[PDB]
Amino acid sequence: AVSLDRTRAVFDGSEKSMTLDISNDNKQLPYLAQAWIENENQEKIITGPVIATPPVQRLEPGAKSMVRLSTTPDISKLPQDRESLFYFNLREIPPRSEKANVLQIALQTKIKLFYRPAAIKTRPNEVWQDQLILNKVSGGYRIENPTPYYVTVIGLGGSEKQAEEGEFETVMLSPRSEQTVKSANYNTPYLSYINDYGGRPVLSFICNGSRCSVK
Amino acid sequence: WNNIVFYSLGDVNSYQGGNVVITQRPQFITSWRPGIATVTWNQCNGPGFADGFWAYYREYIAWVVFPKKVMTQNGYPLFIEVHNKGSWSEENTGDNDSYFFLKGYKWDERAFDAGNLCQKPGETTRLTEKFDDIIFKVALPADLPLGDYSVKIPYTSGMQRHFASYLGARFKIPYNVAKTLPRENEMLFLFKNIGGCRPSAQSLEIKHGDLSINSANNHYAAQTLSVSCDVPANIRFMLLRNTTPTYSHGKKFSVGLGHGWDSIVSVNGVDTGETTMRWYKAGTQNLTIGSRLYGESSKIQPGVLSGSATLLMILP
Amino acid sequence: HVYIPPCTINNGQNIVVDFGNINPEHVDNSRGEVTKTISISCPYGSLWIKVTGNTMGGGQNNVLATNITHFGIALYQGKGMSTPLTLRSTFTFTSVPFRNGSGILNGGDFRTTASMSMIYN
Amino acid sequence: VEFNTDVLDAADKKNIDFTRFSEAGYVLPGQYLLDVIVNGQSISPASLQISFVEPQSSGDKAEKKLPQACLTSDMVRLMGLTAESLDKVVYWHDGQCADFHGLPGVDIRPDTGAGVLRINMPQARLEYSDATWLPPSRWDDGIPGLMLDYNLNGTVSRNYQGGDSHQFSYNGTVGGNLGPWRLRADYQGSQEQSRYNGEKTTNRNFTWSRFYLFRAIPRWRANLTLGENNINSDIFRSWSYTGASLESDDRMLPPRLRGYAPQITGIAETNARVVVSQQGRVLYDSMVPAGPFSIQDLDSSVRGRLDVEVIEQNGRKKTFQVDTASVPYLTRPGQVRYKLVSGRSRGYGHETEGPVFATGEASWGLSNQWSLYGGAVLAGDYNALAAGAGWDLGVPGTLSADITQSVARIEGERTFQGKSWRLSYSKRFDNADADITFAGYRFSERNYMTMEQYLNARYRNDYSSREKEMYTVTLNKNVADWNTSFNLQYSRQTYWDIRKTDYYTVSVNRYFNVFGLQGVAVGLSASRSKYLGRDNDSAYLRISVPLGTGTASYSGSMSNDRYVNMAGYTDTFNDGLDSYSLNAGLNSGGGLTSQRQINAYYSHRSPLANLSANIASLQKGYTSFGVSASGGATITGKDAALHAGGMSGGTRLLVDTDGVGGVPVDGGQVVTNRWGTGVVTDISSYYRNTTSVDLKRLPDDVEATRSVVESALTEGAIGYRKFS
Amino acid sequence: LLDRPCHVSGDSLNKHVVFKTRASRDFWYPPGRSPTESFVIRLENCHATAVGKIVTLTFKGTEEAALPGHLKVTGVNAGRLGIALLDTDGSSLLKPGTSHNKGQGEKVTGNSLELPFGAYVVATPEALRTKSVVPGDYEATATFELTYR
Repeated sequence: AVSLDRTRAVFDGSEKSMTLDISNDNKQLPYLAQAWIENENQEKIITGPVIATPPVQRLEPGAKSMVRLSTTPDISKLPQDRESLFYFNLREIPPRSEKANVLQIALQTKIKLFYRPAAIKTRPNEVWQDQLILNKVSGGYRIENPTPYYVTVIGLGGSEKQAEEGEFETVMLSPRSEQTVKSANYNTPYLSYINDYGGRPVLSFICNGSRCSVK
Repeated sequence: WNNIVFYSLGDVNSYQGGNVVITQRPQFITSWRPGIATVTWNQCNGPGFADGFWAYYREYIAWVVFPKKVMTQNGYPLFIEVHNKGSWSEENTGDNDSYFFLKGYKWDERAFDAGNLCQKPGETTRLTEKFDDIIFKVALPADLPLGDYSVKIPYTSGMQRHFASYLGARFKIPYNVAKTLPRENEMLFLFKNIGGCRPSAQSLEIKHGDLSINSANNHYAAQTLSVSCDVPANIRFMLLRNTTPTYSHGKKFSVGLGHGWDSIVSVNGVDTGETTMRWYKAGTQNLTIGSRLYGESSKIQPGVLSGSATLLMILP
Repeated sequence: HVYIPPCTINNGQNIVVDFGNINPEHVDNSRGEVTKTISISCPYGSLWIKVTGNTMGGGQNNVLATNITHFGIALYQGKGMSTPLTLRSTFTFTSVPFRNGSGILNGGDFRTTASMSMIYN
Repeated sequence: VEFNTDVLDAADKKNIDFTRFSEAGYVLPGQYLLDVIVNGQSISPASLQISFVEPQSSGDKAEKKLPQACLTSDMVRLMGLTAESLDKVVYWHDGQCADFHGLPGVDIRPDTGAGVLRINMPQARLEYSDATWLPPSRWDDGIPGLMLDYNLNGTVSRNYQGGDSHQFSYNGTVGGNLGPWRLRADYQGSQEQSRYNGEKTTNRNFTWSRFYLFRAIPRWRANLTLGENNINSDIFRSWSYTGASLESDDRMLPPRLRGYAPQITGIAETNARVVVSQQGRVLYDSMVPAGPFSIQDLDSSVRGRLDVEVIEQNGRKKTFQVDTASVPYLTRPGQVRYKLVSGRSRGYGHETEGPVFATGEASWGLSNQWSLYGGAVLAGDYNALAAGAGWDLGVPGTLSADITQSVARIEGERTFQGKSWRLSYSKRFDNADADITFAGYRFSERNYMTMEQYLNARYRNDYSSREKEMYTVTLNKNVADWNTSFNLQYSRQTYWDIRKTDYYTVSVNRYFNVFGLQGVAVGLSASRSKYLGRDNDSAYLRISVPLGTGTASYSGSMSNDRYVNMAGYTDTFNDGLDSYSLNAGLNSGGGLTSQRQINAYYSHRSPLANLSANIASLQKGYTSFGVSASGGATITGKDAALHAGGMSGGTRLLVDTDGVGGVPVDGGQVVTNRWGTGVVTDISSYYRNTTSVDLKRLPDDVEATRSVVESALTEGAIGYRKFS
Repeated sequence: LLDRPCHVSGDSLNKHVVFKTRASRDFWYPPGRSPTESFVIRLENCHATAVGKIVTLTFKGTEEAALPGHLKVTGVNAGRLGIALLDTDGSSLLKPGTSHNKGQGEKVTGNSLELPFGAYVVATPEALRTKSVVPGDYEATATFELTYR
């Protein structure tokens, strides 16, 4: 299996390249980690702003290897005041069988990458979600973002247990825009969100009428 | 039989030494005066009186013994050496607390004289005998302060008589009983010093800060000393040995610091220990005592350095 | 002597435990203990190693603190997790994260400072 | 194994033909940040980036390419590869692949996953280049600048009578390097500054001891020194000279090949690896090839025996013992050591001349533990030709000989012929650890002479004291559970027709602990100068018991009516900014004179300049209050600096910055001053020195990004290291 | 292992079952049916009610113009044979590019989660009425994509 070291990919605009180690856990048959890049609107793109080092590379069983990503001038010519979304993928292919009617099983793990520019770079201890405003709408809730960073809400509850246990559809939202997600009415909302590395904290809010602020 | 009767001299003389510097040698004459004498040691196992009716032969051996080393009021020794031999017969130079004078000039004479063979210690007599003088030079040490001095050298000058019973009896007095004689003679001589050659430091301390042992090799530790005088001489430098050298490095005079860690001592660049420098005019010379602590035979030994280096100035 | 000598520490290099990038939430019975072998150059042993630093609450005495909560880095001597070390030749110590509790974790990338006090005889 | 080509990752053709490599380690191009290693050890930190392009120039029918790292010229200039023996690395353009198939035995493993790329090469034309001792191919020379290093003193002399005066012993060793050549000149000798009273001394001293110019030659491995210098005590006695001197120093070679040791022989059949431990420490472990193997990597600081066992591909091992000599002048077989001095002879003063000088000395090491040496003095009126050999017999001991015919003619009609001999003996580690490290048999005739007789007056009144047969055994025995190395020495100086003087001593250093911590070293000795009268003895007693912040010690000796003792109770403290000492004592001048005395010390090593204070005394209870300061400065370089530890004038690096107030450098704790330059001087020679930043004691105004950096001083050179 | 949640482990890495098919007995009579086989895939460190919060699985592949909703087969029967993948309930067909329904069918066995998958071959009706199926070796590729939030 293609073991991915951490749950997200983060790369700096002032740096030229960074390394991410991969490691296969198989014991007998070798696999190859091939890497390619697609954009936001799911079209294949070999040119563009991100140039990929390893498109096809193989690793022996019980070993480890890496994937480094670097820059083209198209990353310079896009706006540096907000993030952009694109994605790099890696799949393992097993060896083919000589027999007829063979269904080959290939697996891949999908993790997103966010581009942080040097001008709006964050320090590692920064809790940047300490400024979000909450607005009561009838029938659901509207996600509004005054920051240029991405916001994905998969949870809203009256406690911690209903926020992590309750069924809620995953949605992605672009910066400085809005969209409506259906939910019930709660007095003191506790919101779930995802950080850069995969930890699970919870935020506490206080509501003043119909507009709420972070406690 | 061999009975020994001792009788020591009783003279007191004075002399003015004048103005001296430390490397020059003031000559002094030790004149002999045939004066009064006092008997101090008697032993009787034979007869006491004799009327002179038997044939009796006599012998004579003189004894003037002065120490080379002498205690002063301030505690430093005077290393005095013998300048000339003359018409003497030198024997037993291996002693360090006493030199020894002996003189045989008359032998094979039989007497017909009546006298006192075993004498009591309480008598004084008449003395008339003229012989050659002695010449004396005083070597000043390395350290001496200025001013006036009244140094007293204790010396026992005497004249004994040897009487035995058979012809061809050559017998000498043993050394362990000869040094037990009392302090009879004194000499009131005076000296004046304005100050000659003396080192200004007189401490010789070697210390510094701290660093690791990986850079302890090819080290440097120097301390200089200035020597000043006003008389043209030929000075000689000698470093006296106090400790033991751990490992053999050949002909190099190394000063041990303890625990198997010695140190090479380089006097003004040349690693020799002893040097030779002469004087030219007024001014001063210097002795830079540098030291390399390279004594490691691939084994480190942590121990506190508390050595020493005693200096002394031998003059030729 | 008068000289209290420092021998050496990994021939004048910087000491950094390269762990790659792994998450602080793991099972406390087997983990990614990256083995580090540090040599010390002696001139000719008479040496003991003391590691100090800030610690967290409880009765455990083998973890140095970080700049953010719910994750620490634990140290043990030699190959094998049997004997831990109380907080020419060589000495081996491995740094591995150890966790005894669940809950909220705020922060994932880290850097640590470990002070090794070398007292000579 | 074969794989599935029909998975179709990209709908458009990526056209990099992804089906042929199904069974050579092809990493397709991009860039990496790994470091570089040769035969297991590292060279530089992981900051360099060497790229790799594919060999499209190779026109074949099989169409297979292998990505090798296209190494650029500057990193191969610092990798440790020689440039004069292999002229194949000099003709490639940077765009193509610099091939490695021309030299034999090199296989490349370009592993981008672990990132280390291990490469083996044969042991005949390599620079090993480990943790210390950088190769001579990459050198940063010194910047044009002047430098000084002082050590001041000064005291008060209070006596019971006469008067008072002061002393100011200020010396000085200036040095200026403009490019490679540096002048080491001593501008100050010794001085004096007195107080005013009724009796004046007022003597101003001046002399100049040694002026010389020197620079190391890395091609023929020597260091020529022109000016005032000194020769070692190999065969002849030492005297200061003036002129050139091509002397092979010991500091220019690596520390693990430092010293003399016999090489090991043997026949191998496969690639084995020799690992050896004397009593518990592994020193060298590497692979050695087949055939008549003879590795010359280390002849280090180990006295004797070691068990050479080889382990080949299956595991059987053979062992055999080798013997060592450990005589003070043996050399490495196959290498040259020489002393070629020329110029003119010096006298007593600085302005004293003499005859023309030319003295040659060399050494030659042949195989199977054979060695030659020889002195050749070619002059107009003095010819002393020396020749000798050295032998290692093994178990009974080692031998050496010295044949030397010295013929010369003095101008006062005196024909001079003379024959001298010398034998050297040694012994290896027995069961009771008895070792005779040196045993001389220097034999001199009635007509041997040194150069010192003609430069002085015609009357000399001394021939020499070292006239006839000598024997000097120096046994050192160590017994277990006591940690005692007791040593005895017996010397023999000779006279003619008057009594002989015989020096012989016995010393013992035992180790025990009574009511205290471990670390107590206590010594006892017995020395005695023999002749027929006055058996003069000499015995010293010294005990040292530490308590961490104190060391109780009494070092008393007694030769003849002179007994002393001490009462020291000081050591160093916790953080290290200052150091103190204090001692008591009592002397004995023979004639009932015994009174107290006091010696103390008061230092503080400030990072601008280290300084001390000293109160001392002597016999008749004096008082000498002093103040001493040391360190140096580097005036008129690119910028000025002042430091505090220097062994001579040189061997130190100066780290530079801009706009800082003060930052301490580790290993000596020197902070920078107001213009911001710091220089550490308590370091060694010919090693890879690294200087870092202290993270636990920095102020909150500056930030250090690049900590680790490298430098290169041979001796007397100043580095150049800027950090941001 | 607690690192990388909802991951495929080292024991269940290579699943391979060989289809026992013959053209004249299964793709010749109109009902186009052969026996259906079961597929087992377990996801370690993933929770039952928390499945939609972390991972959603969608099938990737090229769409067929004459038969919507199945996987591409190549060889001598390109466009003639189809592979229909079964859901956990065994009845609903999951089109390539459409996401998996969270809920029913999952088995919480310990700290892992069992997902019973299916794999099945379906013949083309135009090829069934015209009997154009030729016996021989058939090759196809499959790639399951897990979309992590």
